[PDB]
Amino acid sequence: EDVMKRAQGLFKPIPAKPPVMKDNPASPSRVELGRMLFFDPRLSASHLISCNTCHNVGLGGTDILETSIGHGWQKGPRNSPTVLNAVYNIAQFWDGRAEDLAAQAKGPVQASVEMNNKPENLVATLKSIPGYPPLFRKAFPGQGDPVTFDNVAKAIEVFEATLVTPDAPFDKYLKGNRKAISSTAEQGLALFLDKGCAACHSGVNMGGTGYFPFGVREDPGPVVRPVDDTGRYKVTSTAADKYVFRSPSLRNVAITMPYFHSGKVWKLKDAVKIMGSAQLGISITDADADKIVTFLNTLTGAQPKVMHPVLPPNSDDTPRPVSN
Amino acid sequence: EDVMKRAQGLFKPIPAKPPVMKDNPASPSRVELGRMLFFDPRLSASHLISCNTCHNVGLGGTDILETSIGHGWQKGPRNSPTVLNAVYNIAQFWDGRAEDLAAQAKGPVQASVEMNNKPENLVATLKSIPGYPPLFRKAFPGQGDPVTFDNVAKAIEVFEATLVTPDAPFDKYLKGNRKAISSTAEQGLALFLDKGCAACHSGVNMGGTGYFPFGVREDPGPVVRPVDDTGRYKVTSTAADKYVFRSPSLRNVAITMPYFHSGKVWKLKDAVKIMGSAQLGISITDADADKIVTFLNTLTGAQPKVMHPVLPPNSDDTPRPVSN
Ligand code: HEC
Ligand code: HEC
Ligand code: HEC
Ligand code: HEC
Ligand SMILES: [Ca+2]
Ligand SMILES: [Ca+2]
Repeated sequence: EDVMKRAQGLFKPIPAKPPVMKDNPASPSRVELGRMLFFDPRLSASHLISCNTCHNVGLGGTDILETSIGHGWQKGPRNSPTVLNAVYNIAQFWDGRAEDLAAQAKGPVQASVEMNNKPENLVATLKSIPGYPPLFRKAFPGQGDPVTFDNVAKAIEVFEATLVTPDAPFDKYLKGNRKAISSTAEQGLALFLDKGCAACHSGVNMGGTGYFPFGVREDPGPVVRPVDDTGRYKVTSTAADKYVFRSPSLRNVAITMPYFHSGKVWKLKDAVKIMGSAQLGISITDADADKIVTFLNTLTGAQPKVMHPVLPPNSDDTPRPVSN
Repeated sequence: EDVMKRAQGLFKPIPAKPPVMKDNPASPSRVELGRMLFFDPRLSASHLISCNTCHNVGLGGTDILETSIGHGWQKGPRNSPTVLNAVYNIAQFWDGRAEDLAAQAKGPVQASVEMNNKPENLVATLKSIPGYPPLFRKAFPGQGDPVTFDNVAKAIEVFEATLVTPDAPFDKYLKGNRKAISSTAEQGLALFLDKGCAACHSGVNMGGTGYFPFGVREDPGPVVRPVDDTGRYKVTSTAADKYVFRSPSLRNVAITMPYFHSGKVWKLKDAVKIMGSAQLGISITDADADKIVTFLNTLTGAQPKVMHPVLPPNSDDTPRPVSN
């Protein structure tokens, strides 16, 4: 009431309807093409890794590993964040280095430790699969050559735009139903507010809104915060950016373990205590941390129900997989 | 007419309704659990490989690689055959070493170059995921401890039993519609019959019915037939079994390239010519091989439309992934 209203002041429920991307209108055809591409492992050089591998729609849009493993079984430096609701973040990646989903999508396609593919190889492959060119024409009509690395990224973005998780019990709560979360969950909300967590995890996505040092008050240590990953410093070369990362969206945080960009903290409860100490210079008690987790559990929304695409088959001209 | 009737004499259309497994009744709950397990990468030690990785429902129930790659990016000796209709084969694997789908399923789970998992680790993991035990109870009621390696295999088998591809244009043809395949496809059928191919690829599954040398008339060479893979000889130790493999089902063969147990022949047309020479001591002409491919294309059925499961999340007690 006091606390319901305070909450309504800082957060917003996820909308039912996908957001509108600029310079990228959705249409059943464009959305459908992006779904196909999201699950097509032929976007990787090896023909074995899809977006779904590291952002599994079945497992909260993530891979439940410390750090993602891709081409050659190589591990990356970072935990894979969820694609769910990612559309409502202000920029993409832990260091915000991509401005939106379309710019983001080009990254994993070319990264040597993810899909390890090159644009020319991907385009050659897509044009050699006879069912794809017609789908790119329905998706991108009035273009003489619709099969381009840019249109892949565009198709994927409007598909991701549909990957939202409305109707979490907390969104029902924000919409005026007090009974939608438990007493305990409400007390966890009150702790979350009073302790200062919403400074950095607020708005429609409970996070995703800005960049902050990981360690405002204490260094979280060389395991939780690998000294080599200076976050936004590698993007801007600005000293003030060292160890600065985007605050994540806490939506669906209960099912996207492990936690932090390093993926080294498996227990959400430990994540809560580390936030208290590292960001706010406090020791949150065990009881208190438990109440905040209970609150954080009500941020899990309805998971998208995604039909696995039936992908168009190779032709004989399809490029060969590349595994080395 | 002459040829439609000859065909009706040797082949049967895939039934609409999944077959009944013995000692394994289907039920919405058991089927549903097996679907979840099929797409759950936590059946592998690394938490990254599911059945769907190497038998992708989007790509004809296969992985479109020469030979499958699994744990540690290790390649196996064999091409991954389709799970689609596999239920109608007389035994499972290229060498028939598993008698049915339930016995088959235990193989990839433990194989070091596939999922590389052990039964005790898999069971511990499944029991530690709070949403799984209730699902095993709905699937296997009246069992004090339903979460067992055997029940995983059972659930998966009744799910695979639903993964059938009815209504291929050839099945419409066999059902009395002459117009259901093209003139050319009918001439390819007539070549397939006259040349002797149905000796080994007949019945409801166009194959899957028995064991034959790969090289009845000529050695196909050390690339198409790696000299180290003696097929059924490694299962029976019987000399007469050397280089004997099960005939595959040719259903959906146009979308499950590459071909043979070695996965070394990418073009179905080359596969046809190699069958002619290796199995029947003939040189099938280019024109003739083209007509047979056209026929083989009408063996592609309606692909299952499979919802990607929303999998139950880990708890904090869930075993850690193992990547090494
Ligand atoms: C196929 C083209 C895709 C798509 C559409 C996305 N991914 Fe990934 N992803 C991976 C890792 C480790 C990260 C974090 C990297 C970092 O911050 O430096 C990402 C990040 C993303 C995002 C950003 C989401 C956010 O909230 O910041 C998005 C939208 C995204 N991915 C979508 C790991 C991998 C892989 C592992 C090997 C693979 C494959 C992909 N991603 C592929 C794709
Ligand atoms: C108040 C006590 C809280 C609570 C309960 C949480 N936070 Fe934060 N948070 C911030 C940043 C930049 C990050 C990313 C840091 C990194 O990994 O490099 C986080 C991360 C989290 C998580 C993990 C979520 C995940 O997907 O991994 C959680 C559960 C979390 N936070 C909860 C930024 C800030 C702040 C800005 C200065 C403040 C204040 C807080 N967080 C406080 C809290
Ligand atoms: C997850 C538990 C599964 C399930 C249900 C199946 N698979 Fe595989 N599979 C792979 C390879 C290379 C083969 C051929 C191996 C050989 O013959 O020696 C298989 C075989 C099968 C079959 C047999 C089908 C037939 O017609 O003979 C079936 C039913 C089957 N699989 C189902 C490759 C892999 C993997 C690659 C790394 C993974 C993972 C799996 N399989 C996992 C599973
Ligand atoms: C008559 C000319 C044909 C045609 C068109 C095909 N076949 Fe056969 N076939 C047999 C066996 C044991 C195998 C497996 C061999 C191995 O890989 O070790 C095959 C394989 C095929 C394929 C490839 C299908 C695939 O999924 O990889 C194709 C397209 C094919 N055949 C077509 C057994 C026999 C026979 C038994 C002695 C005879 C006769 C034929 N095949 C003849 C033909
Ligand atoms: Ca995570
Ligand atoms: Ca094959």
